[PDB]
Amino acid sequence: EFQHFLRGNEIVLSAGSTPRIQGLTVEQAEAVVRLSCLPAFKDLIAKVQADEQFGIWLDSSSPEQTVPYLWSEETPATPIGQAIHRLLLIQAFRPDRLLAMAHMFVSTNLGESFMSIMEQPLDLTHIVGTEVKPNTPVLMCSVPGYDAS
Amino acid sequence: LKQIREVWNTYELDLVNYQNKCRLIRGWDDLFNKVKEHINSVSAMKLSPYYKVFEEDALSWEDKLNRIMALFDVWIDVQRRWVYLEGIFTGSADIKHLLPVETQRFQSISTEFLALMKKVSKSPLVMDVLNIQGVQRSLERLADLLGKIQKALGEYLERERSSFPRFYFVGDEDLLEIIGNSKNVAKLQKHFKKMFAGVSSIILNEDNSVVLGISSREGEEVMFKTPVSITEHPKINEWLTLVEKEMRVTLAKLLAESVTEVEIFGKATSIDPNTYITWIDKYQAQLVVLSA
Amino acid sequence: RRRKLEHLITELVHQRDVTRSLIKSKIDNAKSFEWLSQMRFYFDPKQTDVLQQLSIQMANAKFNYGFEYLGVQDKLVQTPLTDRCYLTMTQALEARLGGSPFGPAGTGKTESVKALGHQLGRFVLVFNCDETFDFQAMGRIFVGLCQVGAWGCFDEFNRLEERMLSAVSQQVQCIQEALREHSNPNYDKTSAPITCELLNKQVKVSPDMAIFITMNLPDNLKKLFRSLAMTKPDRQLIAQVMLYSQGFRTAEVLANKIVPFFKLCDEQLSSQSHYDFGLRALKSVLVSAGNVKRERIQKIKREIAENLPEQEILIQSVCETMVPKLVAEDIPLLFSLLSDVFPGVQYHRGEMTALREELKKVCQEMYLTYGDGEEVGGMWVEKVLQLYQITQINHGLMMVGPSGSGKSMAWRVLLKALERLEGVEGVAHIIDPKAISKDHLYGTLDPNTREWTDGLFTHVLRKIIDSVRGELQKRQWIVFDGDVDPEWVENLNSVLDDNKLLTLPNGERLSLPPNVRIMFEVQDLKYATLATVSRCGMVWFSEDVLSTDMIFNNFLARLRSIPLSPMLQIQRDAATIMQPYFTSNGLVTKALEHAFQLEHIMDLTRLRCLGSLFSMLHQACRNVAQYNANHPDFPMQIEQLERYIQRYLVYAILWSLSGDSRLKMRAELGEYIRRITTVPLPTAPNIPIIDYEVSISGEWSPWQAKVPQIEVETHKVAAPDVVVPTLDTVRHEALLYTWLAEHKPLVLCGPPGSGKTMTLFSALRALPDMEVVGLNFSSATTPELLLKTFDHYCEYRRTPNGVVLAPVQLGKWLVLFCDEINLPDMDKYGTQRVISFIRQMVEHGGFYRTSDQTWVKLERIQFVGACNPPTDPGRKPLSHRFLRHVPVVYVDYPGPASLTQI
Amino acid sequence: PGWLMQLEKKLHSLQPHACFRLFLTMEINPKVPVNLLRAGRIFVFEPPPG
Amino acid sequence: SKKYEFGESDLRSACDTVDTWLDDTAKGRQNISPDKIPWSALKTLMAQSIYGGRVDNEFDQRLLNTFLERLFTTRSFDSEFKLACKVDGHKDIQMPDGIRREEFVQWVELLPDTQTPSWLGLPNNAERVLLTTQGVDMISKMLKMQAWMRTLHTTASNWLHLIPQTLSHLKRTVENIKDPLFRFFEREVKMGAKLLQDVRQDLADVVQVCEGKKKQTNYLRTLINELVKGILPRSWSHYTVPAGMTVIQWVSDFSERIKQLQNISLAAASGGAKELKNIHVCLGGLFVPEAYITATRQYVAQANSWSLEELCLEVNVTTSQGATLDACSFGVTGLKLQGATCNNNKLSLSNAISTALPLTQLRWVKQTNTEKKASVVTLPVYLNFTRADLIFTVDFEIATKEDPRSFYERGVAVLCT
Amino acid sequence: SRFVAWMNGLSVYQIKVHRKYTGEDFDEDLRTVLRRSGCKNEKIAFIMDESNVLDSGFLERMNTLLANGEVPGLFEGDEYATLMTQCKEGAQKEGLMLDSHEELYKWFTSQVIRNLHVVFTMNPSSEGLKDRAATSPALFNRCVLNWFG
Ligand SMILES: Nc1ncnc2c1ncn2[C@@H]1O[C@H](COP(=O)(O)OP(=O)(O)OP(=O)(O)O)[C@@H](O)[C@H]1O
Ligand SMILES: Nc1ncnc2c1ncn2[C@@H]1O[C@H](COP(=O)(O)OP(=O)(O)O)[C@@H](O)[C@H]1O
Ligand SMILES: Nc1ncnc2c1ncn2[C@@H]1O[C@H](COP(=O)(O)OP(=O)(O)O)[C@@H](O)[C@H]1O
Repeated sequence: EFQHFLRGNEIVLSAGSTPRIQGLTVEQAEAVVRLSCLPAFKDLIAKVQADEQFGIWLDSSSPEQTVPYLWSEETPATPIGQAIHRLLLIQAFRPDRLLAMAHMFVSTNLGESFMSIMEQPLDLTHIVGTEVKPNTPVLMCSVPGYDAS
Repeated sequence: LKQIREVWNTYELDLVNYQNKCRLIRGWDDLFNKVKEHINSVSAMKLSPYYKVFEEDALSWEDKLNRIMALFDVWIDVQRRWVYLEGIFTGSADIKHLLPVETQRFQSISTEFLALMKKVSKSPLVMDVLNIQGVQRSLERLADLLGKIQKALGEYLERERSSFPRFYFVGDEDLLEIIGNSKNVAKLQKHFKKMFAGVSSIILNEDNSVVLGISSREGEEVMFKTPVSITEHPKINEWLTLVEKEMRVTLAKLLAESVTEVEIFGKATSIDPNTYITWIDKYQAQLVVLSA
Repeated sequence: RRRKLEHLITELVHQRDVTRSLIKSKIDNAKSFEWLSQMRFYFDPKQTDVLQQLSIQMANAKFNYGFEYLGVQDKLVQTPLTDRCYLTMTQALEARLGGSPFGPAGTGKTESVKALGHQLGRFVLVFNCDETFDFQAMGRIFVGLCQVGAWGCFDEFNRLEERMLSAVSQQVQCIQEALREHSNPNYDKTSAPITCELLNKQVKVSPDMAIFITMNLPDNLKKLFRSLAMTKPDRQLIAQVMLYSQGFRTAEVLANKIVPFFKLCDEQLSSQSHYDFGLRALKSVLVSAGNVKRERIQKIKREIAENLPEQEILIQSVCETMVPKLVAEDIPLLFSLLSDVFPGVQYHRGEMTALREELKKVCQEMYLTYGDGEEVGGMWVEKVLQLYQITQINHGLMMVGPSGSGKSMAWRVLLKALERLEGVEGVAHIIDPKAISKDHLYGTLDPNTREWTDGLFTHVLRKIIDSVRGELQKRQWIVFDGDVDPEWVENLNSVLDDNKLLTLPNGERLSLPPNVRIMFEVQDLKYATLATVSRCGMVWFSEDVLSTDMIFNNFLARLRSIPLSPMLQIQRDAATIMQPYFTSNGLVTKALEHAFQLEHIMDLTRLRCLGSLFSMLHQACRNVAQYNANHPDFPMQIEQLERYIQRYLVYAILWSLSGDSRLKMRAELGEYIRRITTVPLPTAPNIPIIDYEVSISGEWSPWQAKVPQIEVETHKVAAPDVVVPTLDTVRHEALLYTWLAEHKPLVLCGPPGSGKTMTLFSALRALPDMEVVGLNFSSATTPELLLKTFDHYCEYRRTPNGVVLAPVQLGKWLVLFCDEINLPDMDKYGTQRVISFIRQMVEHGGFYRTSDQTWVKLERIQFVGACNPPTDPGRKPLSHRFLRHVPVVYVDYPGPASLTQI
Repeated sequence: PGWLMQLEKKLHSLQPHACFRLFLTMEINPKVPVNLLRAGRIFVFEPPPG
Repeated sequence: SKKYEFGESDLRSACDTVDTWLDDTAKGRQNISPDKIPWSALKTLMAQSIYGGRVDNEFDQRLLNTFLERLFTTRSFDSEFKLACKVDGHKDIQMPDGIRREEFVQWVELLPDTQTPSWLGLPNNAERVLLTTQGVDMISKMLKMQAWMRTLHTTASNWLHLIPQTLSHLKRTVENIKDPLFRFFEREVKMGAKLLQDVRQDLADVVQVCEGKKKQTNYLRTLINELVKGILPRSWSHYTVPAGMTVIQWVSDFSERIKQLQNISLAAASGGAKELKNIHVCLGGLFVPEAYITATRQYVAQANSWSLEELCLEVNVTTSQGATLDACSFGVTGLKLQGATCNNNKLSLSNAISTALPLTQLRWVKQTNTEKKASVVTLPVYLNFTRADLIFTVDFEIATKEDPRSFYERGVAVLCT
Repeated sequence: SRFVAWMNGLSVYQIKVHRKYTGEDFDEDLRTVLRRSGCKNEKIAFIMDESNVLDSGFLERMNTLLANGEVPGLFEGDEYATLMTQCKEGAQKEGLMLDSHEELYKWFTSQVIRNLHVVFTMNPSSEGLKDRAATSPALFNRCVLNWFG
């Protein structure tokens, strides 16, 4: 699954990119053809032929909170398998939401508090008081056009 | 350790003739690399505990090699600075009148250095430069005197450059030629192209004592309304400042006259081609375009 | 007055455009920004101060016109890009900032900055940066800028080395930071002058100065410089204004037709290093067209008649500048583009019939071929005329072309013809760089003496300048017959350009008189800074300019004359027989064309095989004359001579064209000759013609008849023992005898251990008056080795009529057997010093002494070398300019039969 | 960058005081020596979007 | 189009300019006028000196001029003024009334926390493509944070098979040199054949060295190092390429270009002077696309007696493949409109990106030297999805509903790939 | 090599090279070995390693020496006079007559040919072997290559 996630979706093929659903475009169809080679699905065209609600899911504003079970394999009762399958599916359809879905795959793998610290602005009064040795200089890099002094 | 003894009795100073009937030392690689190799070798030999065959044979020569180094590292510097200062002081025949105290100081230094040169050339040998009593101390004295006179020359050059700052654009030898070779004006004109923009010459008088105007590289000329007089303004930088000031004022007056003439063309329904051509031929190009 | 009129036209066109376009758009208020945005001048003739009379305003910034005398500087066409550049630069200046235009090179950033500085009357200095930058001078030049009140500038600041870039950036940051303080609201009045730290001192900064940095910038200056994008100038408007200033009517149409034309010549034509289609070239073309139009007007008026075809003048000016630079295959492309943009106008050309007659008379006595139109030699004569045209324009023309093209003979014939016509003597000094160290080319100062010892170039230039014999009665032509690279050409820059002066490290200036041309005879042009190739025009020679038919005609003409009386008679009787084979068809040229598709080591050149063929034909002529001298009664009969020469020609063509390939290619060429020839051939089932010799009386005697099976003495079975005869040995014996009789250089290329050295030495036993000097070439080998060899074996330096180098022994010829002649290391400029040295002293028959700067001539020296196949590791290919003279021999490993016999 | 290298190589000398901290305002560019970057703690400040 | 730098220095310069010009015009210390403000001075100075200084291409200057003209008019002093014409179509952003900085600051602090690219005038779906690019970049980083003879050999053989064999570099003639299209296509085919031969030889050497049959040289060593890292070799890029491209994408694009050149060579062999015009070439598969435009112009000028510079381009987006192909019409395919759609020949703003244009027809009409109506727009034709190289500019009519400034500030363009 | 050289009656010579060796030091060592070989009729086994190689000048001198005996340009004028003195002393030691400079030089070259053997020791084959062959082919022609596995 990870191998397909990183580079396995960048393979090349001959044909099979026929459009089936008017809402499903040619690039999405060709991504489906790539994803079909993974035995974790073993069929994707048949699944999208039925369940016309999928088309509506293809136009949702946040189509990663809810995702239909297009994979038709043994039940991924463990949340990690469901999350990774859904992440691969999100890479297939609507890659823009991928990052958001990425967060979910982190959260369900590390709790819904892992990246919440970065969202809150930092307070150095604790970092420099204890975590910084007096011999270690604290560098404060700033993006050009901004000052952190 | 013997080979050192046989070889050190064979080096001369490898002298060359000079333009002003002198002698100079050119061999420095053989008189530095070989000597430092020898001193390293004798140090390695003597610091070795087995000196039963040279119990007192290396301390007798390590001091000699140290004296060779101490004399020659200053001798080379003295030679280079003296030849450079001789080239400076025997160029334009006016530095004898500009800073005469430096001229006489360098005369005395050159006299002493030529006495030393004759002394070494009479008996050329790498040991016959050690028997001269006070050769070392006189050498540092000559080095200090040459350094002081070179520093004084640099300070004088900076002082001259501070007035009429256009001298900052020219080099050092060019500036020396400018300040020195000033009695006659036939070599200053090759540096005017780097002190001004387009001023490639100066219109001298018949006896090159009064500056009447400026000439361009192609041949355009502007004639000063009040000529600059060198016969009444010596000290070249001063009359150069006068020339540039007269250039500014003459350009201003010519521009005023030209624009006054052009005001006729500006408000004329017709125009005579001959009059326009005469006006074009009268004034300079930049003045003409500015008038338009 | 012409330049003044041009400046007035350039200014008034912009004035009219501004007045009618940007002022007539319903504008009536003098304070409107549509008027306040232009460059306004206000003159007050009552202000006493000189620097307070003329006030120049751009948008809201007031500048006092510094009354610097700029002379006559060329103005710039005020394009809208130039207008916005002026506005941005003045806005930066008013905010006490610096202007930093950027963009691709060639859009006129430096020129725009300089023009703006001149418009306000400010002495501006441009620093080229790049390589000629003077890092030492900046310390005082910046102080001069600060105190004098000058303008200053920079050119391609990013092209500066990082450490000098950082130092200059710090200095300019300090200067600009000090300049920023003049606009302080609290410090509006300057009670204390602003001071800056440049040379560890307080330097007063005049408010009127500036700094401009034109790039193609460091973080220090990012908050101090107003950037500006100048990516493309308005070429159409510039061309239209320049053509209008030249008097051309319908100038807009001509500009609209010519700007796209130059936008095509860099897209359709094959890219070349010397191809320049920038705005500078366009301006040069326009001024040349104006001069041509005025010349036409003067010629017509000498029988205001302003009805000339201006498109014809424009295309003539374009052609007269672009045709010589073409590569002889883009000429149809150039004319197709011209017919595309100019629909129905043809390029007419001058004739110069007097020069045509002079060239014909000179070529008739030099055994060359002359042609006026499409006949043989027409292109070569056209190239010579183009060279003459470039001679009168520039002084640093550099003829370029692949080896074998007739460029050396071109300028030799031109010099002779000009001497005959103009009546002034012609002298040419063929100086060859990269064979002499650059230190001994320009000269050197010994630091312990300050003595100036001039090098070869400085010596000959000083001899020209000093009127010892003649400085203006002759025409000195310093020709640099050798490939170029930016190591010595950098010192020649100040001579090629308009300065026409050479500076010396000892502080001396040498101005060459207006009768000296600095010509280059190169073949690659691939290692040269654009500054060198841009400071001087050039004419491009090509391989097809010199056809093979002219080579054959020259060979036959030099055979019917120049005795190798009875010798010349036998040469003529043989030339008559060989004439039907040099008819641009038939035998020789068909085989020459067919031999260019065969696998040849040391890739073939048309002038190498032909030279070998001519040498061996000369050997045949002297052989048949030797036979005639052998029998006093019954001299050599013409009938037998015919059939002797007819077969010796085939023997020579086989051993010259296929003399550097394996037996397969030799057999293939033999079969091709069998298929195309008409002369009698040996009657053998499968034995190749390579295994036969054209014996005297005209028979194909098999080489096997000269293989004496001998038994060597028992005690000597070693290498010093003479060779045991075999086919290859006894064949290479005759071949090397043929090539050594005429004192021709030789190269034996073959795998190691094949027997090249042994075969050469065995051949050298037959010759009884040839001494051998064996040199072992290797990496890091330089022409000094040959100099030491000459000092060891050629002590004579007598001067009867010039320095002549001769061997110590009388009546003997030395052969310098340079083993592994292609082994010497090739430097990073694609050349070998020793190869160029041994090429100059073979082609020109001498060289230059580095000590006394004199032309020493060879007397009895000859060159033979050994090699390995160039594909062998550690071996590098030889230059074509050197390979052209040396015929190479491929000595392969002896076959099983040869090994058994040996 | 050279003076920054000098500072970082000086910092290897022990500074006995415990309350002494050295804050270095920094620009995100590769010209900074890697030695200081590895030696000291790093913080990155960005302008919030919108 | 470029990642410019619009740091604080430009804002300081703009503030200084505003201060200077407002003080110069408004000598009166109190309210001066809604109309006497030197709007033209401010607009020109921002557009040409301080903000437009860093702008290289013409279209970014056009966008900056559009923004400055929309924002810096006297209408901004009116009580009602839309800073953003349409956020969600019906949602507008009103100009906050006030004469002192406190109310403006209060307005800024009371801005809704929701923010969409429509506030910037961009299409509302720009966030989508931005997020897609960010996700692809994240995948690339993770891949970069993740013997090999066997791994490289299989993919090298796959690339060798995928790339077509050597093309027929045989376009030779004697009476078709006068045809500019033949010249351009001949040089294109020659360059393609040379590059294909070099790539094929290098790939075969890589295949054989991955099998351990020959000792790698320095050039082969660095080529293999480039290949294993997934970075396109430097020695292969002889034509314009998007900045950053994996070797797989480059290999596929090169295979497509070689296929197109093979078809062109076959058509030339069939004809030679009459079929080169009738061919339907895609501008993305050519090493020098603008050279094709120049050659087409040359051929059109050669057919008649007109000069090359008297012709103007005209674009017809013919539906499907009409195959009209007039004497001056030329067929180019693969062009994609960005953020706009064309019905017959008129543009219309769209919320869906990358609309495909089938069989664009380029005609060279002898221009009448007249000013076109103020109802057309000039669209750039870039080469890559990264708009960093201009080929030419088309002139397209628009539906009467929209205005050209919306097209300018929305960022519509034509892409060849 | 040392064992067989001693057992053959050959004085082993070696170069103790440090990082401060230059071309001139190697020229002096070659002058010493040639004086020991030509003059005094002493056979020498000049053995050196690839580690005893630092500059291409070493291999250039080896190329000039291994082939055709004498090294051209190795001796300057003073060195020429000195070598002539030692070689004439050796010639009168053997008994040959003193006629001219040339025949003393040729006797010296013949003695060097007969009484000198150069041994190189190198690490197994790499691109270094190709480079060494390129800079000097003598060690592939004059020197017999004996692999020592
Ligand atoms: N009409 C002709 N004009 C010029 N050369 C001719 C003509 N006919 C025959 N030749 C021969 O062509 C050759 C011209 O060689 P040239 O010296 O001009 O070439 P180059 O390119 O300057 O030389 P190199 O290859 O050594 O650099 C000569 O061998 C000359 O005899
Ligand atoms: N506005 C203009 N008017 C006239 N000539 C121009 C103009 N702009 C550029 N040029 C010409 O372009 C040539 C090259 O400009 P150059 O100084 O090399 O610019 P850069 O140094 O930025 O490449 C100059 O010789 C100049 O004559
Ligand atoms: N009669 C002969 N014919 C051909 N080859 C021979 C003959 N006699 C000896 N040889 C071989 O030719 C070789 C020539 O050696 P050498 O001249 O050093 O080779 P090269 O100069 O070709 O590199 C000898 O090693 C010897 O084995």
